[PDB]
Amino acid sequence: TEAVVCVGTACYTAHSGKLSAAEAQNHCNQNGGNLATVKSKEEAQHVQRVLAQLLRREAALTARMSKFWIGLQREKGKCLDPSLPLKGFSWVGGGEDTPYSNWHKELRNSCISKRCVSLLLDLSQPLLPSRLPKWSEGPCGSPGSPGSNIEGFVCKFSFKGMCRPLALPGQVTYTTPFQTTSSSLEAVPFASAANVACSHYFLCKEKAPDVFDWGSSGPLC
Amino acid sequence: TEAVVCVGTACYTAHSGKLSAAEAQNHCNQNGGNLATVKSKEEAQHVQRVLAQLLRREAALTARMSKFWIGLQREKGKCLDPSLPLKGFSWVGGGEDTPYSNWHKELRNSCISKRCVSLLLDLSQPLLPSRLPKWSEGPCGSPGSPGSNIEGFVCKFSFKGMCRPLALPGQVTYTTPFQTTSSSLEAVPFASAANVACSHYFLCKEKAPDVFDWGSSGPLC
Repeated sequence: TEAVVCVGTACYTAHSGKLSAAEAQNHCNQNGGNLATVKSKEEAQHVQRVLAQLLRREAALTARMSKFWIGLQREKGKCLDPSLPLKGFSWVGGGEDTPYSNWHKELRNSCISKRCVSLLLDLSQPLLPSRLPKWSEGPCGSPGSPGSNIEGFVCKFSFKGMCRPLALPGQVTYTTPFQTTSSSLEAVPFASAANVACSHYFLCKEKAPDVFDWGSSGPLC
Repeated sequence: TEAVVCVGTACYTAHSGKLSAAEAQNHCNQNGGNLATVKSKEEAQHVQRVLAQLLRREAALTARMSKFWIGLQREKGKCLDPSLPLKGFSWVGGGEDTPYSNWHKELRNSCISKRCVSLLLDLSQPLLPSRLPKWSEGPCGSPGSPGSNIEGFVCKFSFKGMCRPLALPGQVTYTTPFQTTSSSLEAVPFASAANVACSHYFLCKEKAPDVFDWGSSGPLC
């Protein structure tokens, strides 16, 4: 994908794909991550931003109602819990009590099946910071039956260290460790090669403990 | 440019360029428009969005402090007016009373020179919906002395009619009348050619009075 945003300790990527929720999770995991969480309105905005990039980058995404997996699920055996915002669902990597939600409609009051969540974009309407993607809950899909209106997925990757973007007159292009490559990253994950051209190549490395930088005396160019 | 957003009746484009404010205005005007206004927080968000696209599209934009003209100026002879948000400045195409502003620092209390305004991005920080571009006021530049830290400009184009995006399985790519071409436009200006590929070509035309559509029976593909 070319759709990537990195801010602070987190990177997010949006992919097109007709994968089941398990398969999409396996795609993010192979890369060092997980299906994205949406634990706050601010996180929902990051995810909206990467999806918006995907739509600009992939002209083939034209399906009116388009859903993208995120990492929120309710296990078979657990009933809806309408005492909290997540309704009894929990995030990949643990958590059932974050304060934000954006549920599309009434949720199925079932205790008997696994429920997964996707972000619904109606590609007939503008994609604005004011109206964040709605959450749609449903069956989790299976190999070669991904689910109705599934068009893709959003991954999240977290790191303990990141480099600030490489300063310079000329052009720079970072290539992250989750095998995305791109330009204009707001934070660059540790172990990320950069590719400059005033073409110098550098890695993001830990110098002193918890100090991460490019190791380049003389802002180049 | 590839940086374009169209929403409702308005399109915005962001350009890189070391133009004076007069030259930048002449560039937008040649194309049917003007330097962009920022009349509301919602408009500031559209402009931030097109600038963010420019930064993703143009790897050469690396100057730490980067300013982009908008269409707000105070004429020689007119003093600062600190009784309103725009401080005595007025928009291209008229207006001195809009409610929004985001001034960077204290403005020069001068009555004797023309003052122009640009949006300041500090390309060392993340570009987030929470912290919109600051407004920086200064001299308006001249041919081959554009002004310090001027890196580009933002244009706005307004239309009385727009088409909703062309519905479909396959890919679509609109080309606007201000000679930008692109995909994923949220509104498409009247007289805009679209270029499809399931490669069918259509124009955005007025059918009944104030009715605008692509004129294509049978959602193609």
